[PDB]
Amino acid sequence: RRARGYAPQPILLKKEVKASILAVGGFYKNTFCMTKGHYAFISHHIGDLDNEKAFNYYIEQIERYKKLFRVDPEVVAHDMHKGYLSTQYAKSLDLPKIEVQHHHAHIASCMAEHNLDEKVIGIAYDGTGYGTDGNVWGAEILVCDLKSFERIAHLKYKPLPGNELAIKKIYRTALGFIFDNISFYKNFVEQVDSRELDIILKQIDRKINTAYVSSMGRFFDAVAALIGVRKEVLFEGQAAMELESLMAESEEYYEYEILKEDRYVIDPELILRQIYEDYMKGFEKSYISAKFHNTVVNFTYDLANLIRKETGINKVVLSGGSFQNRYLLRRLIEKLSLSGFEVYSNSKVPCNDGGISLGQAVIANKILEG
Amino acid sequence: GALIEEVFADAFDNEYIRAMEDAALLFGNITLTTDSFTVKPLFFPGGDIGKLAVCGTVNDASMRGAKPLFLTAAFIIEEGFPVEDLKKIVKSMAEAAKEAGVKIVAGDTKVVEKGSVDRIFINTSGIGVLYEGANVSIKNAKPGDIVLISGTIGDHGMAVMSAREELQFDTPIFSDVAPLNGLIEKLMTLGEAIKVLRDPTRGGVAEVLYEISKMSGVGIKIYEEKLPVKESVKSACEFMGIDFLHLANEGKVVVVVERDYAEKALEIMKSHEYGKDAEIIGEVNDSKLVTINTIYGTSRIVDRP
Amino acid sequence: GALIEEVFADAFDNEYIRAMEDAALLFGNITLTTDSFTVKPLFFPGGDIGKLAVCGTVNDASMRGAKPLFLTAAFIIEEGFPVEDLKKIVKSMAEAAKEAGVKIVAGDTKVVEKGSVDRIFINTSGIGVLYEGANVSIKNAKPGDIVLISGTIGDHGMAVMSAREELQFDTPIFSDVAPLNGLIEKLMTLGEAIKVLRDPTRGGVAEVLYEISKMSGVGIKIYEEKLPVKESVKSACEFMGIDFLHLANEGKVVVVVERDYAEKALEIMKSHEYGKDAEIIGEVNDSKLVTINTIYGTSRIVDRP
Ligand SMILES: [Fe+3]
Ligand SMILES: [Mg+2]
Ligand SMILES: [Mg+2]
Repeated sequence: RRARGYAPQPILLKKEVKASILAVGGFYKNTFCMTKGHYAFISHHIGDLDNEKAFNYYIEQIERYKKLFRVDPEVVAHDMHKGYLSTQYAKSLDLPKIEVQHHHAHIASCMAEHNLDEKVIGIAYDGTGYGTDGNVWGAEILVCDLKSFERIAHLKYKPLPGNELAIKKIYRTALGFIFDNISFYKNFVEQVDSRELDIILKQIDRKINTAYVSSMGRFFDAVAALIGVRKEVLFEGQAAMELESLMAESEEYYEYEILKEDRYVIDPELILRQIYEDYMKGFEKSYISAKFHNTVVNFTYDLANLIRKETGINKVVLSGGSFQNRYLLRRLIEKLSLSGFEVYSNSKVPCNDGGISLGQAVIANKILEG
Repeated sequence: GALIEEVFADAFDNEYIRAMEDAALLFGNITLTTDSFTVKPLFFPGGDIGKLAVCGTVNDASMRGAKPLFLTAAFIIEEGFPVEDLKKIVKSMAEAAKEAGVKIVAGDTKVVEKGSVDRIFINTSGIGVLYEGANVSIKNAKPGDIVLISGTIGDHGMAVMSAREELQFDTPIFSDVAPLNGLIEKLMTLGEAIKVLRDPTRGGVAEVLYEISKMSGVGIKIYEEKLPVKESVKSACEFMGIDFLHLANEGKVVVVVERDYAEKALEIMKSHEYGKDAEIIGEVNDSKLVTINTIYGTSRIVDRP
Repeated sequence: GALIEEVFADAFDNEYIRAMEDAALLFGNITLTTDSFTVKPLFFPGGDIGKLAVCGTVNDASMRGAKPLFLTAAFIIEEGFPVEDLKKIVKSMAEAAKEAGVKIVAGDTKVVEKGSVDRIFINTSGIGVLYEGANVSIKNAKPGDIVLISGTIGDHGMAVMSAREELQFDTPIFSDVAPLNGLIEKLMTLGEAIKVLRDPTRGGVAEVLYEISKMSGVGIKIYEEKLPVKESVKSACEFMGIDFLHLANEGKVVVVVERDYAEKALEIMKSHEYGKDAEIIGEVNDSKLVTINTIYGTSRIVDRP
């Protein structure tokens, strides 16, 4: 969280700003960013933009940062998600608009930090972001520069029955992930209230309030639910952190499969089977967690190599809220580095949605000058 | 989805369209509205497409503070659609019109090839006569005005979804479909003090509040513990991750009134058969924001569907 | 066997419905109509579903001796219907309303699942205001009156037939889709001498004459040699053994007038862009029969579609 003692100090850019840009940020852990000269003026932490006091605070600070740095925006950059407050405020402004994909923004926020301006391998892992195909993204591998992106790899889409409800009641997230193979998870599904289950299975079947997700956050939630870490959370990512803490020291992993069609896809349910088999055998949560973390590290590593082979690209960007996971970041940087990759991640801004606006700014800037 | 109503706005750009009203106000005197009904199933707990076709239009024609009088009915029917099913739909229509004190004065009937329509679509248009001193519009709201709702929120949306997708709950949910012209008439005793009337149909109460917000240039704060909901709907939503504010209503009206007259407006709603559950749910502010206060005062912004 | 219109007439039974007019006359001076439009293909020589949806209702709203003013537009659209086709339809609607001097003031758009409707249907309703001494009704024909048609017979019917069924002809046939409120306005100069006005749509000229016969309680005699018809339509029908009297029109009106004013009515039409091919075609009989005379005086009954 970048705030007192760091802000309102800007991010230095190599090339000077073509035209003044206001990046509105996203939803969770919001910051905004104003460009002028060699500086991107990212705001201090504002918070989740979903309430009146947050929004007012957000407004006032945009105006305050304008006065303090003599910036006058010529174009707004917003997230593609149509439901963010940051997006609506960007809609209401009488300025031209540049929409930027969430995870593209993540990858670019790290690129800005290292003054990169070339096609790179962008690994963006988080909970949610609106994708260009209308579905929820969060487990993406992209080939992108600051101008556009190509989507090369993701996890197989799973239903998220009830949307925000499944993010609180993560056993619902587990249900969506295991949906088309229910009978295998008999012991877990039998402990779901019969009435609610029937509703959930119908929600999935008839697509009522159910988004299809490719998401590292949700993957972790499903593991946490299946292996009895937590049925319900009090905040998004609670199960994620707890799963990281209880983990034991191990090199073991699970068997995964990379299917190639239009793009590289991995079925998470195939990994959940083995996870559940381990849990039913009475294996320690700590051991399972360790193995699961290594599985993610290993399949991301293998995916990096394949993409490098077909494209020639040697630079890897690691961003998205998932990389707040210390093990996941450290281990992945090393595995990739020891294999010849030039690996970059966030340091001046967060890998979480706090970094979004910096990425939004530099993408919108490349768009304008290009 | 709603990229279509956009094309509608730009090519039929005039003074009436841009106002985005429940019904056009013509000759400074009569209202005009149309609406299509495509609901499945055709027959559901607490009503049918027939009752719905009449009630929805009767209601929209009333929404400028007007008495509905004359309707049209157009039918698009699939070849081989059971005539016995059609008699029943049409009977419900004639009974609804009878209740609302309204007549079907013109119509049309089209038969199309099998697989060209799914059973039957109905369109109804309606005209009504404005009351004396009635100035009701989606633009009329102002900071200080009070927001009220006619009754329980979400009944129809959940009822139809429950019947269609065969969703089993502890308590079955019945549609609220009803003609409100009568309640509107008794509400229009306070003419000029009544500022906005709108039925929270497709898009729910949330959308209505956002439509008042955009068009009056105001914000709206509502309060959770004041929102009237049927227990079975509260629960249905809790099981599905659904906000009851997003659900369709067909027997409710959202009303915006002058602070001083708010109390009297609630009382006359409570004395009518379709407003016994009515409540004061919030007020109009100058914040240009649509917010909800949960228990213990948390000012979350209301999510647009 | 669409005896759906019988079920309709039973349930919405009233003065307005029993009359079977092109439009209801309300308050004595305003008129109200509705029509659905389900034509395939959506784009055909000489027009499209959009131009049709406007013109047809503009026409229906004038048939009572009225200036049409306001229209509603309801769209029922299939999931994934190409948006560029929609922009073309809407544009055609805008252009027709502009030419007719009419405004679309209210509407609706509904999107249904893929396969729940073949591409797109449109419903339009219309409001018009009666001219000073207008008294036009299908009940107004008396024996001695003259029957006129505003132009050639069977254009639209044969045009969509040709396009829909891929029938190649020696001459391409174009639809006659047009708003006739301008032509009707010039006819309504004749006031009460104009007795009946109806556009021969579904069922063609034949059906109109029978409707005039039924409701006025009279007969009608028409003359083969006096019937206007484009050669392309004539031989297209002659090749398939069709009577152009049964094919639909969308830019024509059948007019009944007082005997002394028939010459004036013809010249009023002939001096209008949509009335160049107008002809006196027959006479209202004492007989309750619809008959056609060939060359030399060979009478036969007109068969019903
Ligand atoms: Fe994110
Ligand atoms: Mg309405
Ligand atoms: Mg007609």
